[PDB]
Amino acid sequence: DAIARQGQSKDKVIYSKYTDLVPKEVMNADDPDLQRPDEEAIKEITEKTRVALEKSVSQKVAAAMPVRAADKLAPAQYIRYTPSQQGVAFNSGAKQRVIRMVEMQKDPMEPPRFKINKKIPRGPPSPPAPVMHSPSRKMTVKEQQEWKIPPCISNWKNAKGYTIPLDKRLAADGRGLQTVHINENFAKLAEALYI
Amino acid sequence: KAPTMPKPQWHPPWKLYRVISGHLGWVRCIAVEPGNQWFVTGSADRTIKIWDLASGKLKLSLTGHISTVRGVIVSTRSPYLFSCGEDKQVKCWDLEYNKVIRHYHGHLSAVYGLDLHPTIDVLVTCSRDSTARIWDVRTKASVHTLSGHTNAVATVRCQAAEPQIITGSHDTTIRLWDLVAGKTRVTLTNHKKSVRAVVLHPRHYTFASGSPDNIKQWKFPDGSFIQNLSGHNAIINTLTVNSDGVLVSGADNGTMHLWDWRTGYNFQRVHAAVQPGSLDSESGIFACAFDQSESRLLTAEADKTIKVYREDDTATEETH
Amino acid sequence: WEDADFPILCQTCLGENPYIRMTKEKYGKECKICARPFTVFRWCPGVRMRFKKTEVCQTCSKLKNVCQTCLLDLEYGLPIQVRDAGLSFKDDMPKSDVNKEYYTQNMEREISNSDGTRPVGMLGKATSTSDMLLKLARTTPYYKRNRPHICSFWVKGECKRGEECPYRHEKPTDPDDPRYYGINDPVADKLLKRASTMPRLDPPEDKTITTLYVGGLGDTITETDLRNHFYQFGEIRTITVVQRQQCAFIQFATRQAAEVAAEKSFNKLIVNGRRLNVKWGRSQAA
Amino acid sequence: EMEMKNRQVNHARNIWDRAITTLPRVNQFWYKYTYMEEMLGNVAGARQVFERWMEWQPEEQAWHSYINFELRYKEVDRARTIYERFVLVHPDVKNWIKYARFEEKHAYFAHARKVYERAVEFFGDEHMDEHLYVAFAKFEENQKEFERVRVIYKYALDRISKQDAQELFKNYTIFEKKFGDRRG
Amino acid sequence: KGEGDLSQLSKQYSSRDLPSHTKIKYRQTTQDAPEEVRNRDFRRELEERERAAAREKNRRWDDDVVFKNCAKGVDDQKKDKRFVNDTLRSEFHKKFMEKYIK
Amino acid sequence: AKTVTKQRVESHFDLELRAAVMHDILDMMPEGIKQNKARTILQHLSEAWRCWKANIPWKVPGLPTPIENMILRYVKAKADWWTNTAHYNRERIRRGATVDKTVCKKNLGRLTRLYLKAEQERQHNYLKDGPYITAEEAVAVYTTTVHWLESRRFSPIPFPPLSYKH
RNA sequence: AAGGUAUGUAUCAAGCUUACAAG
Ligand SMILES: [Zn+2]
Ligand SMILES: [Zn+2]
Ligand SMILES: [Zn+2]
Repeated sequence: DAIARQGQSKDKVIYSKYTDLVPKEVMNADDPDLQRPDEEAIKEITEKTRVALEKSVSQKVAAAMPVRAADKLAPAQYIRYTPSQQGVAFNSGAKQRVIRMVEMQKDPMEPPRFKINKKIPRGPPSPPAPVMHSPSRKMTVKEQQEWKIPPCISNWKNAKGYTIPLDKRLAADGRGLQTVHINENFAKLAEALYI
Repeated sequence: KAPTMPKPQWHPPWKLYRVISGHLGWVRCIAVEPGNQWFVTGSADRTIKIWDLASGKLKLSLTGHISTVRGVIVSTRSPYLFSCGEDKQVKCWDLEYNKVIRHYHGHLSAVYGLDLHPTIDVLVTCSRDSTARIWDVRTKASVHTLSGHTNAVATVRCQAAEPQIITGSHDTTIRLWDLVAGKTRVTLTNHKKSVRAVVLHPRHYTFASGSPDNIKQWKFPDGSFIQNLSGHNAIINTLTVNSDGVLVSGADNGTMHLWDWRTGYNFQRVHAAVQPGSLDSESGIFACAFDQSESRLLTAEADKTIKVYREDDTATEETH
Repeated sequence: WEDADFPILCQTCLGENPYIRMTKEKYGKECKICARPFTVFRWCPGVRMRFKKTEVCQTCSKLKNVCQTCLLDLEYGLPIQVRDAGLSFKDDMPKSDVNKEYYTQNMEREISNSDGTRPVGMLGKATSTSDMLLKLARTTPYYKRNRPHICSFWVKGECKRGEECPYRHEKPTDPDDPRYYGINDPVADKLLKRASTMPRLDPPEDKTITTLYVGGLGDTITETDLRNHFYQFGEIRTITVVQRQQCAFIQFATRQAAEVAAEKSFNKLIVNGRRLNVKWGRSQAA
Repeated sequence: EMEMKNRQVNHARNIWDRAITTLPRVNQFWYKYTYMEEMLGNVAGARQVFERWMEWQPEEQAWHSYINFELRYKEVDRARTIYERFVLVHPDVKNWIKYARFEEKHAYFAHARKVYERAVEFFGDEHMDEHLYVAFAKFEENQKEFERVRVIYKYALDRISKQDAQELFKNYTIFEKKFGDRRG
Repeated sequence: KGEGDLSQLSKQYSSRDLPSHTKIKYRQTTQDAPEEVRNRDFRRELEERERAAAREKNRRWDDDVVFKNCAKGVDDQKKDKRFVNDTLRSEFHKKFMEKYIK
Repeated sequence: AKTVTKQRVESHFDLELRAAVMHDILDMMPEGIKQNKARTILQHLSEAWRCWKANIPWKVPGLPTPIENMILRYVKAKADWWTNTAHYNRERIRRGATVDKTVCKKNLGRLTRLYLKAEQERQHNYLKDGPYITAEEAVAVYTTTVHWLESRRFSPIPFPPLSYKH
């Protein structure tokens, strides 16, 4: 599992083994696992999802369109932190060192400060889940020969190869055919005028 | 003598009883009202049009797409339908005025499928570039871009219970998303050829996916390979499922196969004709949707035609 | 691109007050390495001291376990290449603008989103420590870091401010000895300072001092501890554990292995939690 | 093959295992990784690679390659172990007659007769697939007249419309004639 | 933690992103609001609707001329409303390509 | 991203059509090792469209029947789009909604194609469907003209001599 | 207003940028 999963937070990569592409046995009416959750469970996951994307879109429009007159904050909230690195005679008695953190005012006469113009290429994606198809077949050397394509014998190409062999010049039936080439009633007209 | 040979339930066969011949362009996606009165379609005629579901007449043809219309759906909670097509545009056709009111924007390529969350008012859309997006209706603001695929994302459905969003893509994989965090929960690598249709059931769990190899069938928490279905071996486009377990798979060569949900028993195997102008090799199904009654199965095909099917009231076409 | 909640900040940069008041921006300056907009914080360490805002982002501090403004080690109070040579591994990072630079910072941020607790690769070799670095880890730090830098107009004698010039005066700096890995000017002098300590003189003979007066055994060292610390050196010729003075006598056959014991134990061999007692033995038939 | 072309063996193995867990169904990765460990020691690592390769249920080409591996290290025990799990998945007649192999290498007397029992009771109970009892007659004719009269002539309820084609029944007769006690 | 340009990284308050239609119409009670869908029959109602809509559609002047009668107008009658979709042969393209070109 | 305004309508239809036929042949061909020599089905598609506009038959020999009939359904799709835009903004430049010169000079070309291919369809259906005039229906006209001309005593025109006066 | 008097390279300052981390 740790080879297929590498680093991920115990996701559902467990498909890496064979035993879960075989068809699961036949279910008939087994309501506890087969049926959906009830209306109360789907309503509570509705409410969790709705308030999550609601605070997401509220912070979004209070950042995408935040232009209108909000208060700053009330940053009186202190923060106590035990400096758990050095303290023996560093600031002799600095056992827990509580600090006051305020938030600096932003003047509303400033342009954007930082050049948001950077482009790096897209990073490494999620490392690949295993693939687990059916056993891949190969057809023949004859039906694979059936699934091949002739080259292009165009009249304008402006592409890879204009491709002149000796044959493949007419490139049609005869470039024209009319299946009898004449209806015979012409005769039954023509001599009818001639006489 | 086969495993699960005796126990499929007998479903009656379906037959045509009208075709509807109106578009000038491939009719491409069908939706139908929550209130059963009329249904709606897009095209490559760049014109949505709605039709009386009873008499088949044309109520109105409303237009505004610069290019073809790959998807159209009509909302249940709100009185307006949504549309999406290859003009990169996703629109909110208000129905009380027959005009566009929201006109969503941000997809970097063509737009293939769209679906409405059935409980809260968001909208999940899938494109050609690689991504799917969570549009917030009322703000027309992209909540998430679901960036995890490597090719075109052919279809998307979404539901109320977890997992929320299911994107089947043209890089042969399904994946199942978190609507909240945006990250994918679980990707489903099967299907040597690409998945182009998923559908959910809507009584119990267990959705099902569609692909040229081996239409499969899954199970919602974690994803679990329940079953694969039989050899409907065209490059299939649509899956639709009725509340009494019948399931129609519509494909690109005209053939559409009826099934059942329970066993997997291929039932009817119906292949329809083309209407006079079309050549023989132009039959293919792009949409299929049941009625709210689920007495009518109506398919939008490449022959610029909506074909409307119904049941058959006999008994002696019995199961083998 | 980056928000924060509280900075990293080694102890000499906080100042001598346990009660300090500190202010924050939301996207302050940029990082002085990767140009990333962190949240700059500012405070007053002490009443005679400059403000010393915040220099690099939280990401570029979590990479090398470095404090936030003076760019020293968070575990020791030492420069960067002192730590990386003293741990013999560099944990590479590019130099150019994009060439793998913001790419690797972006991706190492993406794989640091889970913990937020420890550095990304130093965690495995920050345990096997405290031998070669602990001899130079200057506790009770000097606060001359925090003093305000030297003003002009006292350099030119012009400073009309008189006493209330906040910066400094009468500290002319010298233009002979003043980035992130290498090379840094005082660090070469400090590694020369550690390579050139004050030992005992090496007496003029041919390696006869295979015996040594090591003692201070007390109740900590036992016989098998010291002879298995010397068995990795090599073979004895005669051990004793003389407990009237709490001492131990070991030698080597052909001195060389015990030679590094003389290098290991110039008041320096620290096992069992004690500064051991070491002076020179006889090797003189006395 | 770049990492294996050089002396970095640990890294080549350390990417072969992620290649075969990422892409199971492609045969070449399993083949080259087994082959690499064959060129190294034949450690239970190599057998573990092989049994992982068995676990995905491959075709014949791989399975009797693994029994060929067990034969080229001369395993009575282990080629017995890994070849009963074979036959459940491939019931090929070419493989039914080659589960009849402990005869033609070890002669396995009573339990080889049990292998013939296992051959005779399974599929084609009245239809035989026209081939099992040819090779069973070849071994039991290579054996004495213990119970060789039964299967071609007197267990003959299980015919295929003539019990055999014309190609072999006179050959059945002269097959039974001249390899016995030959009583006057 | 540092999203794309729409979130915080840009002040480009573009038009078309301006708070238009900022409240949602819900489908009220006289339409097909989902409370009036949670019980409705849909099958008998559709059936009676189509059973109601199906029954809605319920001499001595020119005897020297040569062609004394063509005897037929179109040779049966002219009412088709047929639909060829091969677009060069459709009757819309026939009437287009006889109205404009001449 | 950028919308599809009126100057890149035609340069977006080709883009999405060949994306659709690309990941239709990508999901239609079976497990052979090469797909299309990396591009060749698309070359057959564009050649099929050029032969459609020029009314040349495009009978390429030796092509697999799924790809040849998917090329037929895609070029019928594009021909529907092309002629249904030709009808539309021909009527617009008839009543005068637009004055666009690109549109006028383009819809003269997108309609000369249509006339000339309808005309070779009707010249081709003159030959296989016989003369549209009957034998009696033409002998009647001929007899009527010789009666008219001999009642007029119309002396027929001689071929002009080389020494003709006027 | 654009749609025409091309753009693409190689050396040479002010414009703008922090006035910082520092034995
Ligand atoms: Zn930084
Ligand atoms: Zn510091
Ligand atoms: Zn001064």
